[PDB]
Amino acid sequence: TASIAQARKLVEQLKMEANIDRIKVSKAAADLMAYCEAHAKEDPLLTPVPASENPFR
Amino acid sequence: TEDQRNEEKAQREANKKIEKQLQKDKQVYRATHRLLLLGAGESGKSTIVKQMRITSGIFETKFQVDKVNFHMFDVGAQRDERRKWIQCFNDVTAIIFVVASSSNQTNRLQEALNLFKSIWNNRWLRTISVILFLNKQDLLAEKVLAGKSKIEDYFPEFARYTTPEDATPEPGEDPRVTRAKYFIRDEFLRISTASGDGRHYCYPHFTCSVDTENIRRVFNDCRDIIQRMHLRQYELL
Amino acid sequence: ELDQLRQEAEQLKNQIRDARKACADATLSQITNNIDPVGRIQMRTRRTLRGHLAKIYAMHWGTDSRLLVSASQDGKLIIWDSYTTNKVHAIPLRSSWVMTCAYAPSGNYVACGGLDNICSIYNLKTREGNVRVSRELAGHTGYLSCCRFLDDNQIVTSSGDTTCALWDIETGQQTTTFTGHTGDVMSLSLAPDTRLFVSGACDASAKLWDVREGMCRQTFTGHESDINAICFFPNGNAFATGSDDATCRLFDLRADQELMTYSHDNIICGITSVSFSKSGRLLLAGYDDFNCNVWDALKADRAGVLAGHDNRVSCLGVTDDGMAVATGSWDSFLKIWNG
Amino acid sequence: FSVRILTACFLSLLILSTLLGNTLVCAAVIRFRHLRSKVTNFFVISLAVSDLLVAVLVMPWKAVAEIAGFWPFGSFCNIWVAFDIMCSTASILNLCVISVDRYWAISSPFRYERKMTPKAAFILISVAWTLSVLISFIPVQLSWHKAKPNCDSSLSRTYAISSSVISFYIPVAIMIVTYTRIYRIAQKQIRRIAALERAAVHAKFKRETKVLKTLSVIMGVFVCCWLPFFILNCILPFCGCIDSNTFDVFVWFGWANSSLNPIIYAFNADFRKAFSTLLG
Amino acid sequence: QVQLQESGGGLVQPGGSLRLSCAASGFTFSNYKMNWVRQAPGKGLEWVSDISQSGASISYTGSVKGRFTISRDNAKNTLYLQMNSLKPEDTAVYYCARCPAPFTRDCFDVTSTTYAYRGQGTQVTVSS
Ligand SMILES: CC(C)CCC[C@@H](C)[C@H]1CC[C@H]2[C@@H]3CC=C4C[C@@H](O)CC[C@]4(C)[C@H]3CC[C@]12C
Ligand SMILES: CC(C)CCC[C@@H](C)[C@H]1CC[C@H]2[C@@H]3CC=C4C[C@@H](O)CC[C@]4(C)[C@H]3CC[C@]12C
Ligand SMILES: CC(C)CCC[C@@H](C)[C@H]1CC[C@H]2[C@@H]3CC=C4C[C@@H](O)CC[C@]4(C)[C@H]3CC[C@]12C
Ligand SMILES: CC(C)CCC[C@@H](C)[C@H]1CC[C@H]2[C@@H]3CC=C4C[C@@H](O)CC[C@]4(C)[C@H]3CC[C@]12C
Ligand SMILES: CC(C)CCC[C@@H](C)[C@H]1CC[C@H]2[C@@H]3CC=C4C[C@@H](O)CC[C@]4(C)[C@H]3CC[C@]12C
Ligand SMILES: CC(C)CCC[C@@H](C)[C@H]1CC[C@H]2[C@@H]3CC=C4C[C@@H](O)CC[C@]4(C)[C@H]3CC[C@]12C
Ligand SMILES: Cc1cccc([C@H]2CN(C)CCc3c2cc(O)c(O)c3Cl)c1
Ligand SMILES: CCCCCCCCCCCCCCCC(=O)O
Ligand SMILES: CCCCCCCCCCCCCCCC(=O)O
Ligand SMILES: CCCCCCCCCCCCCCCC(=O)O
Ligand SMILES: CCCCCCCCCCCCCCCC(=O)O
Ligand SMILES: CCCCCCCCCCCCCCCC(=O)O
Repeated sequence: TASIAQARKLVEQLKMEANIDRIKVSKAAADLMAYCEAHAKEDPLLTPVPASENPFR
Repeated sequence: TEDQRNEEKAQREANKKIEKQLQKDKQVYRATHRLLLLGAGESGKSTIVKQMRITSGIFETKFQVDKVNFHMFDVGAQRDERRKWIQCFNDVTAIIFVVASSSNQTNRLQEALNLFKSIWNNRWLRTISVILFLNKQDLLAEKVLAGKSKIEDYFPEFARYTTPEDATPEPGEDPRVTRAKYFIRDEFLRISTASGDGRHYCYPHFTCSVDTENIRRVFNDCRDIIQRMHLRQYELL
Repeated sequence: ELDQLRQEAEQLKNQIRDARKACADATLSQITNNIDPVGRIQMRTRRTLRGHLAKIYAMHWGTDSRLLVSASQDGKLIIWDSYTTNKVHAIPLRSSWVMTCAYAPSGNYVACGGLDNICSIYNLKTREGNVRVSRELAGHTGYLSCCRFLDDNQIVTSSGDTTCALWDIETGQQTTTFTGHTGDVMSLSLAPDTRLFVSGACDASAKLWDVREGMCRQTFTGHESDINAICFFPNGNAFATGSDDATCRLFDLRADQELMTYSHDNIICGITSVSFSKSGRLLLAGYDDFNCNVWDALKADRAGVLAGHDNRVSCLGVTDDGMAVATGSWDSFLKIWNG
Repeated sequence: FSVRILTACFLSLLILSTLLGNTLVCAAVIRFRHLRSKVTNFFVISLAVSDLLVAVLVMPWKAVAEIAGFWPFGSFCNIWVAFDIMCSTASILNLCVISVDRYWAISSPFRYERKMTPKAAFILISVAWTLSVLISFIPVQLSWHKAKPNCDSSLSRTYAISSSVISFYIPVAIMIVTYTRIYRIAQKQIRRIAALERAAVHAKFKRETKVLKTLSVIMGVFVCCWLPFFILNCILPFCGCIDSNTFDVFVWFGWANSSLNPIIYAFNADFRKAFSTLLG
Repeated sequence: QVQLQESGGGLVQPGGSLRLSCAASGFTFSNYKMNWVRQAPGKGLEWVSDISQSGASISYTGSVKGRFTISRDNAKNTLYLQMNSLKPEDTAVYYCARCPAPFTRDCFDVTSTTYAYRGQGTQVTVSS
């Protein structure tokens, strides 16, 4: 009776996952874009850093 | 900046001590040879490790032959899914693959052949050389002598098959038993030879898993593997 | 019994797919067309770390960004001082095969896991000054694939028996077990708020797990092949998963679907590691064809290529402050790349 | 006039090729860590350094003298002869040590891994260079080399025979025995692999040619370049009688082997990758 | 989402011809080598046959060699298995399986107790 138990667990999990609040893709994408723009100056990888501020030179 | 200089000096001293320990460990690691033992559940891998020594995920056997250190790792408490962790064993010197030949009824030999094919054809296991041990020769001899044979039904090619002349038969062994043993050996050789273009090689041995010289065979095979690697290094082979 | 449950599961899956399709009004690529592209990123190897015998499978960064932990398959766990290329600690390992290493956010403890199924936690603040095994975690039937530290008290681990477990280090017993996978969980990445974590498994699905509750809130099924690595966007609302099908996919938790696919036609090799910068604008992907690709997360183009590794890049790690990137590969070298 | 210009072009091409190949090998080993890490490569690095010494200090002065027709720096001639003997002997001894290293690795691999530390490699390289310096600087400065009664040296019979045996004949004997044993071991491995392949084909000589070709190229180039010179070197003191121009050609062939050593030893896959990276 | 669906099966007489159709969704069909695995009742999973990415290289189990034909249609995104001259031993559940990585020859976990890239399967029963 392992297969029936596994199937029941899958059905219960799908029911729990289906009944969630969802946000539209455009709003979520806008939030991620806003976060990237806000933290663009802080990132040492995105913006090149002088050697004096750089601890690896 | 006296404190900073003192901290840097302490770090350099610690690094120097760690480097000395690493050099000693490096000598031990390079001298030592890692072998991966992979075998079926019906196959007597545990019998081979028991002879080799004379809930844990992996079992390590430490043995030395001719002042050569060998660490052999046997898969224990692991899932049947093996693709992610087989990649970890590419760095070893050799993979000792043990196959049980039978002649609930399932085609275990075909599964073993597919597993050997997968190991041989794996991207990172292209470097690794497989030492092949054909377990349970006595069972094959008894089954063939009894007159009921599964391998003939499973394999159509076996029926229209001849024993190779390069093969050496034991005097006590039946010719039919030798033909079945060499046929299985040839199936593994056809997969290894066809799949692989000379980067790594397959060593086949006939064992009953109660055999004292098995360790010696492994040592000889390991020596041969390193020799072939050296031949590969200087572009001979 | 089986037929009705399978049909109901298919109907629920179809409903989830329909909801995801309805949510997808416009893609991420369409919105990000009017965005200034990053351009070529010429990172160079500021520091190279030497002293690993076998291949380096995983590495973890400290929160201070000074110290890093590298796991190797030789039986040695090494803590490295990134600025001065000095080895702060060398730890012998009881099992030679170690696939994961983690560094505590306080910095007190270091835990590594391997094929022995046992996670070993080492105390670095011992009064004698020598490394010792603070505790050993048995009880995994599968191989331990990844581990991360919530804090000194609680650790989250990834195992090869399709389970993720939360362990209380003081007791030595699992606080909770996450058992919703059908594939081997290659890695899990904690969020910065530490309330939720996402795990990637061999069933081509990434799961969002609640640490306190113990059940998976969301299931992400957008990959063709095995998910080797999972990483979090710095806000904690989205995550990116590498996979063997040569596609990195970005999944948003609120969208509950894959926002973007990072793929190239020449790149067929699998993706071992994915990491994010401090901003999240650049996604760093490790590969099997010996180079790491810097991907613009908005524009979906290869910002840069890091080619300094003789063997395949097992792990990619980015500091919390974002200053430098440490890359571990199977040629036993740790290369640090800075923008 | 045209013949002199043509000879000058050939000598200049040989010196430039020798410098470029040896410098490329040294740049590859120094700038790439994987090549430097292996203990076997240390001998190759020593051979490259010896070849560099031949290119820097030995070939240009002889080429300038031949093109000019005379040797201008008369005091420098004795020192140049000492450098020529040290460099050529160091290169030949390095080749012999490389052959011994290959035999030790192929024949007894586990023993090779345990025995041949970096320190052992350093001891072998030091012994080779020490022997070259002992048989070259000490006899030349004490005037042992020249026969008892313009840079022309007529070697005494004792020095010519002893220098040829230490320089050439003992390394050639070691290399012939070593390569013959390596060929036998390789042939046995080919027989085992071929037997398994034949069994697989039945169930359904390129490798030997490759092994023979590689060993033949190494032995043929080394013997062809240095054997006529050494045979001539031993013969010349007793007669005094072979022409000087032919001897000079033989000497140049010996130096040409030093030029050809990178192609023989540094077309390994790691070396090829390093060369492609540096040239690109 | 990677899902494989099996069409065809039921009850077949011995010697009858049965066609098994596998429908692939959620991945690129051409990149993956695909195989058929059969589980007999009260017996373990056994690999039956595989067809490569291009389809030129095909390997079979010996017991089904010369008896089963495997073909893959890249354009219709479908895997076809042809069965003729069936035997009473041949009855098993048939599962459609995909190799885990693209552009690779190895298939490590295709025959394994719980593998997530195989379909649910259809019962095939042969009745004399
Ligand atoms: C006496 C003068 C003229 C020539 C000296 C040649 C020898 C002794 C020198 C020249 C090149 C040197 C080698 C250069 C590179 C390496 C690699 C390093 O990882 C170990 C030391 C080692 C192997 C050096 C050892 C000494 C060496 C072999
Ligand atoms: C490793 C290589 C570069 C070392 C080269 C050293 C050379 C440049 C040095 C070392 C010994 C030196 C010679 C020593 C003695 C004399 C005799 C003197 O009356 C004229 C100069 C002369 C002939 C020198 C010329 C330059 C010389 C040959
Ligand atoms: C010894 C090996 C390892 C290195 C060789 C070093 C060379 C450059 C040194 C060592 C021996 C030295 C020679 C020793 C003796 C003399 C005689 C003197 O009237 C002229 C300089 C001269 C000819 C020296 C020139 C420089 C020299 C050749
Ligand atoms: C020890 C073995 C390996 C090598 C032996 C090399 C020496 C000893 C041999 C090889 C070549 C030989 C020379 C060949 C030719 C002549 C010309 C003859 O009119 C006088 C003897 C003489 C000069 C021989 C003397 C011995 C000799 C120099
Ligand atoms: C550099 C100059 C002076 C000498 C070069 C000699 C070379 C080109 C000659 C001498 C010995 C010859 C080899 C002798 C034997 C064989 C075995 C044969 O089955 C294939 C050809 C092969 C491998 C020859 C190839 C060419 C060869 C290697
Ligand atoms: C090249 C290797 C493989 C074989 C070497 C063969 C040697 C023994 C042969 C080949 C070239 C030959 C030389 C060719 C030309 C001359 C000029 C002549 O007036 C005297 C004999 C002499 C000096 C020959 C002596 C023997 C010789 C040196
Ligand atoms: C005629 C003459 C006079 C003085 C020196 C030589 C050199 C020639 N070098 C080109 C090769 C090196 C060498 C020489 C003499 C030897 O005895 C010897 O063993 C070697 Cl190795 C030759
Ligand atoms: C007569 C001797 C001349 C010596 C000249 C040596 C020149 C060496 C040049 C090496 C080129 C390597 C090309 C690599 C090609 C590749 O595999 O990609
Ligand atoms: C890169 C290394 C180059 C080495 C060049 C060596 C220079 C040797 C010059 C010798 C000068 C001898 C001067 C005195 C000559 C005389 O006796 O009249
Ligand atoms: C390691 C081998 C080196 C061999 C060198 C041997 C050289 C011997 C030379 C002896 C020269 C004797 C000079 C005598 C001078 C005199 O007439 O008084
Ligand atoms: C260190 C070992 C070297 C072995 C070299 C042995 C060669 C010895 C040759 C001696 C020849 C003696 C000829 C004397 C002629 C003369 O009177 O000048
Ligand atoms: C790969 C091919 C290598 C060929 C090597 C050829 C060596 C040429 C040597 C030229 C020596 C010229 C000597 C001229 C002396 C004189 O002036 O008479």
